[PDB]
Amino acid sequence: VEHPEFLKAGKEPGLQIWRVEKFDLVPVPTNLYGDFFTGDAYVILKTVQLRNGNLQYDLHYWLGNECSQDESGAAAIFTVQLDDYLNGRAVQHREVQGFESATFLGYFKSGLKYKKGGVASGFK
Amino acid sequence: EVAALVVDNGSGMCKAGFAGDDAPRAVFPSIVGRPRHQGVGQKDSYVGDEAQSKRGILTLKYPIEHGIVTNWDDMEKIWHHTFYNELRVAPEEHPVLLTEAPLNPKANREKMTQIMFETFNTPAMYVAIQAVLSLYASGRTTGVVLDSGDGVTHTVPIYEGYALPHAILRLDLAGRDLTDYLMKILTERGYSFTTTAEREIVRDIKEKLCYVALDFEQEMATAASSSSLEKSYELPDGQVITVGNERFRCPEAMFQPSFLGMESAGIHETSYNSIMKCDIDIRKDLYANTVLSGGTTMYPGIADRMQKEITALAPSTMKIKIIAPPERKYSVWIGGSILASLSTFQQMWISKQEYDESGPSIVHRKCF
Ligand SMILES: Nc1ncnc2c1ncn2[C@@H]1O[C@H](COP(=O)(O)OP(=O)(O)OP(=O)(O)O)[C@@H](O)[C@H]1O
Ligand SMILES: [Ca+2]
Ligand SMILES: [Mg+2]
Repeated sequence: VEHPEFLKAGKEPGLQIWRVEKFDLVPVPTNLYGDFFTGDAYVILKTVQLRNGNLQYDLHYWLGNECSQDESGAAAIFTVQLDDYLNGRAVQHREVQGFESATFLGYFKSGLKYKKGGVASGFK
Repeated sequence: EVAALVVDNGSGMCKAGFAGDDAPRAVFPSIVGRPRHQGVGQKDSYVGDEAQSKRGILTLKYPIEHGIVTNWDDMEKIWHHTFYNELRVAPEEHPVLLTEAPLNPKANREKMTQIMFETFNTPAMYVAIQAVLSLYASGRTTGVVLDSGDGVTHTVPIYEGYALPHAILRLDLAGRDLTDYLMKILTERGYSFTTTAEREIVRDIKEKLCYVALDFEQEMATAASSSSLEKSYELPDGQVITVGNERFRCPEAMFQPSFLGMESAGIHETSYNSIMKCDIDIRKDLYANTVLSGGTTMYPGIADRMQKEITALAPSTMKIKIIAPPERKYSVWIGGSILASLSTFQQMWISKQEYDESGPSIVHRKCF
């Protein structure tokens, strides 16, 4: 994959969040990290530095209760593609609104928030 | 810009459409009809619905058996018809995503590729496993997909986006077998459904009145004592018949293959068996993400029954979750439509240049 966002992904320790927008992976502005639209699906990459030098990866695809089939389907596929791009070093996690893992919730020191709305489905 | 096509070649029904659409535009029988005799029924052959309607003067052939293409001459006919008559496109203008059955023979993958590039001159193409497309359509990268259509039934464990071939299993019983079984048990009431139009009535009864019992032996007793479970079905003329325990006995065959004389394990056991062939460390995930796909998984009550059956086989600790989307008859196609629509899919396609460089063997390195 030659996606600009893939080139940026997992370069250094930290948290990266993208939102699925009409079949594409769009970065979420850092100022909006933790504020999830329930009508959308997102892909979150948590890069953790390893003592050996190489980075640890955990990919989480978060699914809003009202996101459409194309959004959740795209989020799952982008997750597989990013894992593949990162030489299969990422552990993938499906995070459903209201049932997110403690690990994921923990990425947001302030506590994550849900907000109704989002972008429309990319079908038809 | 450019629009990709998505074609799911089923043993029974072909689903075709455009990537980005939420449903296929053409859904038709996977049949090629040629002149019955050799005399004077106009064209050289027919495909799909037209073939089925003109069956009086044609001999129908089914190129796809158990999800595997067994006649390439007839498959080309089906593809030609799909492009020019069903989708109304010039194939040379569109990348084409085709689906395949789990464990599709290596030689068949190459042949499918050769035909697309050499016969239809597609600028690009891709082959995806049906089960995996259904998992993606459900928004998951890990799970076990139970795909039951017209050919055979497959249980396909998938981990982080990829199927685990060693754990793929199968029950050689599917839709047609159940229609045939319903046809049979209905005769035991005193009904005769032997013609094509009659088999169609039976198939409709199967699709509209059948259901999976949570507790079969108890459903049986309920029926042997009351007319509570009985329905009535109005035939095309006006003749009315009454369907009784055949409603749940027909799909019961999926759980009890012995009903069809098979010594095979039912779908719940096959699912459990597939999960047990996988690394212990991923089994929890599989149990919680058992996804149903295909027309033959459309029976009401099937998910509740699968949950109950798999729960009895797995440790009481394991959380069992059966996912049965209402749109599962088209899950494979929808998965394909989403995949081919992604901005990141451009480099995934096998291009004309690549085919020209390596030949059909390119499919084993681009589509795995
Ligand atoms: N509501 C329904 N209830 C039960 N069976 C149904 C229902 N709708 C369709 N079917 C059955 O599903 C079958 C067709 O399914 P499907 O389209 O998934 O198969 P296919 O793609 O052609 O087969 P395969 O994947 O084996 O190649 C037929 O036997 C049909 O009668
Ligand atoms: Ca949305
Ligand atoms: Mg199918």
